[PDB]
Amino acid sequence: TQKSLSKEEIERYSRQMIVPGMGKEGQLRLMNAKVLIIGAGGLGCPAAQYLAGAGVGTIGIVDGDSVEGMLKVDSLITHLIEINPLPVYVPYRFDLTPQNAAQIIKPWDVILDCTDNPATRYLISDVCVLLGKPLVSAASVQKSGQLIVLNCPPTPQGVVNKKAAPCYRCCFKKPPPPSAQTSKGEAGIMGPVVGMMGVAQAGEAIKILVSQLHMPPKGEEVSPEKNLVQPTLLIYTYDLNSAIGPYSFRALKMGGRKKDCFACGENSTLTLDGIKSGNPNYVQQ
Amino acid sequence: TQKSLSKEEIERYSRQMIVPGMGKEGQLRLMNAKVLIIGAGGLGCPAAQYLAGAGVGTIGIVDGDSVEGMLKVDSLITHLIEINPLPVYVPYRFDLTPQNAAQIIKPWDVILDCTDNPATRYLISDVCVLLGKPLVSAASVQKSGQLIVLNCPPTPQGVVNKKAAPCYRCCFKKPPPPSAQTSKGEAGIMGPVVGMMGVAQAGEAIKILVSQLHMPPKGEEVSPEKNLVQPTLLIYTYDLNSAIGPYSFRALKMGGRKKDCFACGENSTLTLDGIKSGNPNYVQQ
Amino acid sequence: IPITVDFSGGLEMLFDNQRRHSISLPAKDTEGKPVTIAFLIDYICKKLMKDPTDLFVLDNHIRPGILVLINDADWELEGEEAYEIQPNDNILFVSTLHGG
Amino acid sequence: IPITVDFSGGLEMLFDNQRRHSISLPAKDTEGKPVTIAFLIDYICKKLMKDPTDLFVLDNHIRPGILVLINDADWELEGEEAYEIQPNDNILFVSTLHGG
Ligand SMILES: [Zn+2]
Ligand SMILES: [Zn+2]
Repeated sequence: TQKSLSKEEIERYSRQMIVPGMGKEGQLRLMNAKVLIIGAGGLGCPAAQYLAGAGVGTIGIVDGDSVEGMLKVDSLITHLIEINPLPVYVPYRFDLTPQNAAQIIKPWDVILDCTDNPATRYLISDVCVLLGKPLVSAASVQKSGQLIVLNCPPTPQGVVNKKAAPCYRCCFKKPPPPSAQTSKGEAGIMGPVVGMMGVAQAGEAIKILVSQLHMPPKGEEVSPEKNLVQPTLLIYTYDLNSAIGPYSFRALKMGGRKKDCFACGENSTLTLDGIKSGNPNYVQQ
Repeated sequence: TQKSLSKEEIERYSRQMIVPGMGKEGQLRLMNAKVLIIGAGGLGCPAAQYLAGAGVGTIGIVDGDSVEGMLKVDSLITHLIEINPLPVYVPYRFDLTPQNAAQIIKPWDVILDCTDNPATRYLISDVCVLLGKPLVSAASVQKSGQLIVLNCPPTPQGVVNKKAAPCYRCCFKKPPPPSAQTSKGEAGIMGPVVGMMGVAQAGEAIKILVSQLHMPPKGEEVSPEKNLVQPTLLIYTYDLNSAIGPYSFRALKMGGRKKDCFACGENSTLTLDGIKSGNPNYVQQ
Repeated sequence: IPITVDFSGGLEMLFDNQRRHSISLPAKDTEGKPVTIAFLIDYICKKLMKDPTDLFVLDNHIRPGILVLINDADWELEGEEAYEIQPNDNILFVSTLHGG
Repeated sequence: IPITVDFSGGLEMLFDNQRRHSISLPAKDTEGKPVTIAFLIDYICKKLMKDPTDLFVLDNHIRPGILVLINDADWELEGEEAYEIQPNDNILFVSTLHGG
């Protein structure tokens, strides 16, 4: 709702206010924006740091885990105020589940996924899809990382009749593999990988808000130079036995909603009521 | 010199200790390592953050500038202890010049460049070359950023007879353009760009140390799968009107030492004594 | 047919830290009809592998985990495991990442 | 000769936020001999430009600032401003970044 800029705010944001695309007009977008981050460790931290810094209006965070007593949500928020006092930080000081995930998302304009568990990753997309929200998902384990921008702009469930942004299921159809799953606790993590990926995640979120890419298009089709409906899956491999290689960042363009997707496709048996009840039980393991 | 790992250290580093390439062996490399960052604003912060976190032995920082009273060096170091108490942080609480730059580098194993001024950027390479040190240079203005790994492994000045890593002059031969120069203060900066670039810079530095790539090779040639002697110049353009695009990360392989380079090439009239005196006066503007 | 094969996403670990793989194939399969990508999976897993099978292919089919791309194009629309390989094609095997 | 031309490194700002540029060229220059890259600079700066000249080319030559790459290959070894352009070549104009 805020229409004008504080001398306080004008001073803080002037460095990125004077860039093509980001006027008093472009900045107010971010200040009224409401972004949510699911997961506070690893990708959460840098993602949150670069939203905070950018002056995203409200920044949510969801993690019931503690540090290695004190929840990691709290630790991080305490950190973020130092970067930017002005944003409203909103800690969900527990872990997301089917019972709540519906409740935890309906408020927020853009969803970031840093969840680190495959079951949860599927859950979010489902909900995000149903509620009609854009997902910037991102993953990192060991020496490798990857990122993608799903359901932007958010096309209603089952509307296959129009060129329409792919869901996480549409992409990554049925896998997760049961015994091929490594965790960040299991397999470790190099710092710059999770860092690159988080920072980029924030990058995509900011973009979505500032250029208003979650806004459905004018019977007109959506420009393909946005890479929204046909979005790249950027794969970062970190080779600590080599310098930056031509095959360091490979960009795999992806298909629009799979007409037969379980969730966002034609004849989906997926209901918000469903997930709550335990309907698509996330026993895929 | 340290041969063994504290329970303190073993606890902190276990997450990246269990990754291919990074044993008790690979980690001790970083702990005895001495890295220097020239420039504390913008690219300095994230670069320093991901070295600190990684447990780089000693981390130097050089910036005479204050915040927007209190020097930005001090501000940042204060920040870094929070991330990792164990490293020795070393603030050069002034600005680098020809008179000192020689003095400020001779100690350090790896040099990071975040300097933001073209004259300075050339100065460092010159010195770095002469003293025989590897440079991870990186730059960012407005919506675009780029990074490269020069003089790794460090090949002595004038040794053109062997396949040899390119200097900053060898690359970017005579330009900087006098009136085409925009500063970060002049043209602004989006957050995720400088962030990506800094984090990557740390990335390259860590790699150099952990895999020991500053170490000259066995009469044997240097593997080209390191991309050291023929190193990529990664260019990141941030389009806030689009999602991650295939042309988001473009990787421009670069030429080994230009035999006729002013500085690191055959028949160079460049002396450490020279720069001190004001010899190649950095009036190129 | 000489082609380049790549790995990424914590798969190449299986193939001894190697991502880029160039090996020429026989133009014809075992039963004389042209090489399919059912072939490459079998050839690779049996010969090119440097590790224990469970992680790449199980029950005579690739693990649901991995994506396959032909010239950076979805494998599913272009042939989906029964694809006549081309004289200079690029095939990419990336294990979908579910950690963060 | 139809080729794709690209900008990056805070240059494309000059060409109205556009990076990718496809325009077919005459195979022969003004004096009848084959198109050189002295040509592309002249054609682009005069017609394709959307801004005031100082920033791209001055004194009948590109600003020292910029690098030119032909199929992601150094321009200097391959012809250096007097290069017979090829039927599907890619030429990249990137302004070297000296800020941070
Ligand atoms: Zn779907
Ligand atoms: Zn040189």
